[PDB]
Amino acid sequence: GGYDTPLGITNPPIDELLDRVSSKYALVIYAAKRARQINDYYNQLGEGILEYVGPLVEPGLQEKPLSIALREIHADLLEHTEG
Amino acid sequence: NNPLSGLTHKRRLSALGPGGLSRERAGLEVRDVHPSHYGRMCPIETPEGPNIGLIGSLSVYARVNPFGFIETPYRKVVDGVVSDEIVYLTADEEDRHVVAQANSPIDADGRFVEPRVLVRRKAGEVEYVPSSEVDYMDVSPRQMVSVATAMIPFLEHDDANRALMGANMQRQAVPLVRSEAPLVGTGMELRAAIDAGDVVVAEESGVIEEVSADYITVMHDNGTRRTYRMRKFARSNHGTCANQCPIVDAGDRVEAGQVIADGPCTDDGEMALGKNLLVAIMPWEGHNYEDAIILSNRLVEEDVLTSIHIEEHEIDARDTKLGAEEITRDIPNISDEVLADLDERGIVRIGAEVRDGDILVGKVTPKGREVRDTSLKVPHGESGKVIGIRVFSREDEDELPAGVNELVRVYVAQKRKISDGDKLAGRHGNKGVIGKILPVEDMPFLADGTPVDIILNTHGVPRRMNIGQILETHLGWCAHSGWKVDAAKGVPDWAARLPDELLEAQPNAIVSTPVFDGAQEAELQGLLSCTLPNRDGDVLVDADGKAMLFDGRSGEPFPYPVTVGYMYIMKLHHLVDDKIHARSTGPYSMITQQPLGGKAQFGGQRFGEMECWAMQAYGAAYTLQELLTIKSDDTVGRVKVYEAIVKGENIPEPGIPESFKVLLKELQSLCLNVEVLSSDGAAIELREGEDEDLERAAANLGINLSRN
Amino acid sequence: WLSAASFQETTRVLTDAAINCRSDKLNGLKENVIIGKLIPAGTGINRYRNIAVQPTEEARAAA
Amino acid sequence: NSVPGAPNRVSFAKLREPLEV
Amino acid sequence: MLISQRPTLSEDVLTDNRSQFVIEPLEPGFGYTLGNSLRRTLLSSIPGAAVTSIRIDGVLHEFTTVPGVKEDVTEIILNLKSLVVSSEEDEPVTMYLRKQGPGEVTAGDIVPPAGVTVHNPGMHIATLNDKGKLEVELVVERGRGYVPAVQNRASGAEIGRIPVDSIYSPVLKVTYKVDATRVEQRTDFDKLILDVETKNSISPRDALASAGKTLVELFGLARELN
Amino acid sequence: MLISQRPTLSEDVLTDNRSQFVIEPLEPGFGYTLGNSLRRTLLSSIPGAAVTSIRIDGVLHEFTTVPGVKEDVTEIILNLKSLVVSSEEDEPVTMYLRKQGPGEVTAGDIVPPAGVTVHNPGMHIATLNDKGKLEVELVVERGRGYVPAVQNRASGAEIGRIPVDSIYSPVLKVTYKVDATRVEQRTDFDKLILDVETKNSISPRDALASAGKTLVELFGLARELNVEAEGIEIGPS
Amino acid sequence: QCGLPKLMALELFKPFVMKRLVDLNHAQNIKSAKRMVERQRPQVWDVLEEVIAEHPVLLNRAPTLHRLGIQAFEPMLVEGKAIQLHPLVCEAFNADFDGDQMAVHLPLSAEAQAEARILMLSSNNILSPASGRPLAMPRLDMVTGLYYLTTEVPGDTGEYQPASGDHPETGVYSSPAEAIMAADRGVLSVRAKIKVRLTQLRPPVEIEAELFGHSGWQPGDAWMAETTLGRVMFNELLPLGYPFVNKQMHKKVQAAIINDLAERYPMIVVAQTVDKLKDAGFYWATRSGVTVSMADVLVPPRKKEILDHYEERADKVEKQFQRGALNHDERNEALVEIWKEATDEVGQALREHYPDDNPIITIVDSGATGNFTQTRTLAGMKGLVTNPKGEFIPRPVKSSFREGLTVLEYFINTHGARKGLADTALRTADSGYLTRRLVDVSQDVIVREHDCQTERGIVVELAERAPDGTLIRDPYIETSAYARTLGTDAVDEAGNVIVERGQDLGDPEIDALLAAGITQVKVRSVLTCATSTGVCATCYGRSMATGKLVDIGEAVGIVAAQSIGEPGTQLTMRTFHQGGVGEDI
RNA sequence: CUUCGGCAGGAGAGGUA
Ligand SMILES: Nc1nc2c(ncn2[C@@H]2O[C@H](COP(=O)(O)CP(=O)(O)OP(=O)(O)O)[C@@H](O)[C@H]2O)c(=O)[nH]1
Ligand SMILES: [Mg+2]
Ligand SMILES: [Mg+2]
Ligand SMILES: [Zn+2]
Repeated sequence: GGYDTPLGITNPPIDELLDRVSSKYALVIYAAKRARQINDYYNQLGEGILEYVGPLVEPGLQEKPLSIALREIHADLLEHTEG
Repeated sequence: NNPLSGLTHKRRLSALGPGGLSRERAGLEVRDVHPSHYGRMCPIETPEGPNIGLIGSLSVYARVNPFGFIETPYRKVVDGVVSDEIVYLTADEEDRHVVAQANSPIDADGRFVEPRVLVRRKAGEVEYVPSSEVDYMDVSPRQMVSVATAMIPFLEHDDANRALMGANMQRQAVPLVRSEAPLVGTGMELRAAIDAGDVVVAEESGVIEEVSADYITVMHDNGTRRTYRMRKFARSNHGTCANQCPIVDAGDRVEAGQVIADGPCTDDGEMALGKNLLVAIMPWEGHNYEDAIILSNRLVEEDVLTSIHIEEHEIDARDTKLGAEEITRDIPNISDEVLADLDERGIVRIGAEVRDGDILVGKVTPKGREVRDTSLKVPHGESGKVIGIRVFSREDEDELPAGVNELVRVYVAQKRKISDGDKLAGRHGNKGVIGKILPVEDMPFLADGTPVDIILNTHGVPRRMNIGQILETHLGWCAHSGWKVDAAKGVPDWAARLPDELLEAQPNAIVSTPVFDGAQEAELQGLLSCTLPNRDGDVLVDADGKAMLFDGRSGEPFPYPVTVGYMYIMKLHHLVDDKIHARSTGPYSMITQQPLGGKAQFGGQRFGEMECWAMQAYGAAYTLQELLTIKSDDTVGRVKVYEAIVKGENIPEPGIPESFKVLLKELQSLCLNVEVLSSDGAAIELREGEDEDLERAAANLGINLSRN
Repeated sequence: WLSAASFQETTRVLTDAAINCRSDKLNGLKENVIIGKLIPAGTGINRYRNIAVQPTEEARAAA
Repeated sequence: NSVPGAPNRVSFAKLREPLEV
Repeated sequence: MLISQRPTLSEDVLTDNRSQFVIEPLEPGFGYTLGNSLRRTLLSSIPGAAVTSIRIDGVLHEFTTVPGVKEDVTEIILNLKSLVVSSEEDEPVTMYLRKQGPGEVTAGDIVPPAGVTVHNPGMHIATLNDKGKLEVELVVERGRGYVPAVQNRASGAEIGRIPVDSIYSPVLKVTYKVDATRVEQRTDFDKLILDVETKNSISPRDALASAGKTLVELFGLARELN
Repeated sequence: MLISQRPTLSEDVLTDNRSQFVIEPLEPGFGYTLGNSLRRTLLSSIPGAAVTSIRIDGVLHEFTTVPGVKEDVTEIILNLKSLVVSSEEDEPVTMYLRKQGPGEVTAGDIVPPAGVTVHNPGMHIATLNDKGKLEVELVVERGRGYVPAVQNRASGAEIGRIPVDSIYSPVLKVTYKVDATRVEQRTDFDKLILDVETKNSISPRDALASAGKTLVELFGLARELNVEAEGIEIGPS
Repeated sequence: QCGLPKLMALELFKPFVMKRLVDLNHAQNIKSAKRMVERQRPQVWDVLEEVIAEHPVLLNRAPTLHRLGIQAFEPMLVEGKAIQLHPLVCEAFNADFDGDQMAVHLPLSAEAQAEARILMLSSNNILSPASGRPLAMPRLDMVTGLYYLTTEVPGDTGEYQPASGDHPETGVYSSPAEAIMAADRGVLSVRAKIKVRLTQLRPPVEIEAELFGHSGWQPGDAWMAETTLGRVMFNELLPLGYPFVNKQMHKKVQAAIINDLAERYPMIVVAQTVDKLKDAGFYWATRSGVTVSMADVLVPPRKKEILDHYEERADKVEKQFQRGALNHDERNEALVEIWKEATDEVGQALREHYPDDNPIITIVDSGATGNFTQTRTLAGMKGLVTNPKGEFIPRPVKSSFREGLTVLEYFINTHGARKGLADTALRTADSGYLTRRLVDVSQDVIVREHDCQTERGIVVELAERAPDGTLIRDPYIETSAYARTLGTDAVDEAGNVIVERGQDLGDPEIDALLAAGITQVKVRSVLTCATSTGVCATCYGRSMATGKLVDIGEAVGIVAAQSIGEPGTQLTMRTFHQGGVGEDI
């Protein structure tokens, strides 16, 4: 696009994230649920294997689950069924 | 806070009390200015909160009748010649005559120069009458202002709200360590310090015998000796420092009424609440945006704006049913690296540096050798030097209270410097918060290399209508530099009305501009153009009051001249060290289980109704739920949230608040049958629930602290 | 009656509700704020709250 | 004036005061 | 055309603490940047010496008074911030002052140690009576800039030590002026006239060599690209 | 003394004639004492060469058209003031431009006398369309900086020489920005980001190595006074 | 971004810091880490910088009059005990730096963090949710800088001289870099008319159509422009594909540019552009040269003649009264008008004398701050003052604040300062009680559907015919017809349909309707919605803050109430610089 | 695995935005 590189919270751009959902209220729950799944996987690693998988995208040095979830959404690696 | 605030607390008239008005009953006609207030109550000095118009100050010349009515003096003019007999008149008698003005053209013999004069009639109307029926005359201008308002130079050039704010802000200035006197002022700072009472005044004439920093001895003319003691580093009601310093030598001769020792905000007998700083009026890179101020680093290196602040701490030993308490250094089983500053009796030693969480007085109370530990520790955020200790003991014949055996008071002093967030002000309604402190080498400097001290923005001057500050800046530059008007051929037309001894001045002179009779703009414009040069033969400020500046970061000169001068700046008692607060978890209330309120105890910030409206309009339903239940009242979810954060797991679901249950209990207690139903009736019990609430962490969530 | 009692004139509203034996359905913003539920607006409505998210088949296979 | 040891502060005033504060 | 005349420095002494330096011919536009580089290096990064702490006899803190002295310990601390000292060592060095009896305590009573000189010989510390004694011990160090006071608990010291602030800069005022010969034929040049003033601790010429060295050491991180 | 933290240089090639250097960590304040000095000693110090005067045959009084070409005289001067020339002589050289017949006159057809080199040989100058001619004579001096047009010295000795402005510097645009870094717990250090754009005749990195030599030889005059007077030292690499 | 002190950050982030400390083997158990953090050990400060990274915080200032009183930022650690706040967010908060304080809150769970980062971020909320006008835009100093930069002064240094004979053009330049190199040497000014050859800037519509016509691929296409250097510098701060402006940047021009950018470009572009504009304006404000002195406040040249003429015209009315013919109230009503005339003659003398480059005139004329009433009060004559009731005192004040008021003139002027400070403290209750009632009446209105499929609607005006033959646009059409869904096809002269049912009425649609000739159209309103509970998203229409259709689940009643109650409470507190002339809030 | 033992309501006055 016609913008410089984003930094910090503003990455990834929200106008590109909003073309994959129907509203601004669906993205919040999307990202929150994915983040909870990632955290469950991280905390249940050495014990019994759970169905939850993640992260799909390679993680950074110390990245919070929400940033990983947003990067997964931006790369079109998840699917959601709004109820 | 300072001598002026104490002197203004008295001479103050209150419209409230047992027999007066109220703060919501009072309407809009009693909080207004009446034409009969002239010379009795000042129309400017008043609070600006919900007390506006209900509190006032007595005027300078007014006194009180035996019956209780206020009087003001007038000068009698009979048959067109103004006499010197003074008559005190009340409003009832005043509204029957015609009273002239103080600035009438007297012809040096009592006769009015102009037949028609300006007078005040009965209904507060002003009309022109011939000089045949005028019978009274004002004794002076400034008769209608109070003592705090009469210390603002160029008052007639300021609007009413800015003058009100400046007069009220002059009483919040803190006492500085040096307190130099203003370069340009009014004539009221001398008599406002003697009458305040914070300076030492000689009572009889005599010859001084010996002088020290603790006392002065004066030998009278009849052989009697009188010695005066000085207060050194005494704490005030508001926490400031009160000091007195002798200003006389060992052979000087004094007279009755001469000032002998100084005070908190006094310099050589005159009231001094601030410092003179070199001012540049210009925008600078956005650091003085919206009333912010840029400061120099020299004002920190040389302790220009520094203040001492003292704090007092007390403890008591009371009789307990299970045995009395005592003060000793026998704290049950505690490391010996924390009991190194305590003396034999168990009190800190003088000269020791204390931080936050340090023992001041060691005390132990019999619990349920029953020895608990309750000691005086330094409150959070505080630090200083112990400067004094006072001990009162029952046994040693002391009129102590009932059930007390010992009281100790410890005093801690600190030296606070100027920093970001502190509040500064002038006398004309200027106010702002320090935005940046700049190094000396990157501030604008004059042609000879003199950096400025403070930069002020030009966008806040014209829309607020306080232009007396620029006039004070011009006159301050003229007074600091010195002047001499060239009168080789006669006297210039603009200096015709100037007195003598005002045609020639030396550097660092002190001048006085009265409140309504002072320096007109013509004389200022004339004086700005005859100014002595600096050490070299150069004139830095031209006839318009503007100077050429260099830029301290790049080096290129600024393309246009800038207004430079000297201004009087005061430090206000609104400091950022006493305003910062934060909390994660602490004490809770007893009826409702919400966090406490205040900064003295760890207290939370109220999330009121309007913030709930904002968060509902945003659409954020999880943030609001978490704010209102987990962080405030969910007694069971608080510890679970703490443990989940600490162990790194997910935040659990909220439960129920306690205020709802308290409301239900009260509604039941009002003989009302309230019940919570389900999808098929079957009222829910709402009764706690057998919980395995065993502490598998053991680390007081916050309600307390931590000891080993 | 909860919203009306928390607005104004608590005593009169409570008296009338007690005499008339009123019942509250708890379907408003103020009641859901008071008792501790999600307000029925924004991200707290049924369409957005009950949403399921899982990775696509290709992403699961690749990683 | 009227104070035995007051510092010298020159004034710009043009009128005279018949009364003392 | 390419000129082939490089600049040259020349000092024109005017006093003992003041001097003037003329750097010419400079290129059109390079008169204010060299003046401001030298003014920003001179007024910040020149090493010196200063007093870092004192210890009076019967005094434990600064908020007290001495018997016989007409000043408190805070006015003595504010009158001992105008002492010009020079050192030639890299270690704390202790000096002493011992005065008694009716007199005025000046800065020429401090007996300087071995390798410490006191320049200001007629200052004013305090004034005593006929029942007053003053014993002081000062510590002189070396450094750069302005370092605030160092608390006693950061050095494991006693109770009588009063830590004072230390301003190590030996320079007072610096200014510059740049004329310009902008004529036709486009044969222009500049001329910088710098003016340095010091504080008797150093000379106006031994400070410009320190600044030149700092700037010939910092501007050499580019030359290494060849 | 010792700086306690030695500064380092970097480079982040953006294109082939535009780079971005970074110097960090610079001691508090020393980010504003090096940026404008590098900028000015980069945009007014490197020696180069440029066209200083032109002579078009046929234009003597009215300076607004050239019989044959489709452009004006302003656009020819503006197209010849953007030539990247490099000389190795020391006296005004004279070249020529000669083209005939309908054809686009590029910068390759400029026959440079032994000494000068044309670096951009595909640059447009004009397009003839009416079987015309373009005899152009040029003078290529050498120097440093930007020099406005030199008003005719031997005024009446020139019948049709149009003076032009001369861009001698091999650098076209420089900007600088001072940010803030952090070492230990002192949030007070500096960061100098430079941005140098040059012509296709020198590299962006030979300028930050040709401007750093002329400053070490200008701040070395102050050192000669007392070569034993102490300062701040950094060390080796 | 915001700036957070270290002590506040350490106190707020205690559990996370303790968790990371125990994880990194810096402590043995939780209690040891708690003690270590409580005593502020040196090893604490290493982990704070990585536990506060990308964790938003909420900032709030009281009173919270509308929705943008709470915003979310990304914290950074600073030295000191004060919070640093961006200059551009001081309009929503209504914050100034003279003693204000703000509160800080920390989201904990994942849903709260997602809401704070997506819904409440400060970079996503630029437009006002009541009218759509921008809120994060340059003001005060930045407006002065941008107004100074983009200004053309005749006869400046290095102007383009269209001469002949000897020197061809004398002022034409080959690129912006050459112009900058010329300006540095001192041969050109940034406010002089020149001609530059621009390459990477879009031409205006007419010039583009005239030269290129088909498509202006600007990356390498050259064109000649006659402008100043300041205008090129300003246009280099806008997006790449934005045409050249070539105007003088008054406040309204900047507002129009920002509105167009917001309506045609993504939000990240606008958020990145406003920062560049702020930086440039701040840089040029200091070099504009605006300062206040006593030789800058010029006085009206002939003011004694004017006030002597009106005084001799008032002596007539005086004598007339005295003798006897005029009733008292009619003498007061004559005098009031004589003095309301004399204040207008001094007002018009002052606008004539003052030059057009005086800092005082420049600050007000550029749209930065202030009115001309204050300028006339400062340098001309204040005028008539009101009494404690509300009437006019027949005695005016003839002196300005530059010469200085007299003692009676100053006494009779303190009546207007009490009424204006006793309003802020007393009549704000009348606005906050109305706001509370408005909020409580309308709280069950929520968008619940997408389309109720109704045919009812209301009819709007949309201009009126004139007897001359032209069409006059309705005075207030931006608050009655813009951003509304059309309800019935707008057929023209029984023929082609200009707009079909369902279109949102924007600017092109309004222009097309006006050109075709349609006067009255019917739209879809909230008062005719057919849905049972709440409202639907088509009848409501467009969202003012977003720019698209309102979303399902939006609380519109709260927004309405806040938008009706904020203006009256704010205007109630600003009732001293209102300008008189009539009544007030 | 740590035995007992250790807290926080009202009223009035003055200020800041
Ligand atoms: N709800 C209340 N807010 C108050 C009150 N007093 C002050 N304030 C707040 O302080 C603010 C006053 O700010 P200002 O008077 O400076 C308004 P503004 O800056 O736009 O005008 P200028 O002073 O000319 O710059 C006001 O808007 C409130 O936000 C009060 O009594 N009640
Ligand atoms: Mg404001
Ligand atoms: Mg404010
Ligand atoms: Zn509908």
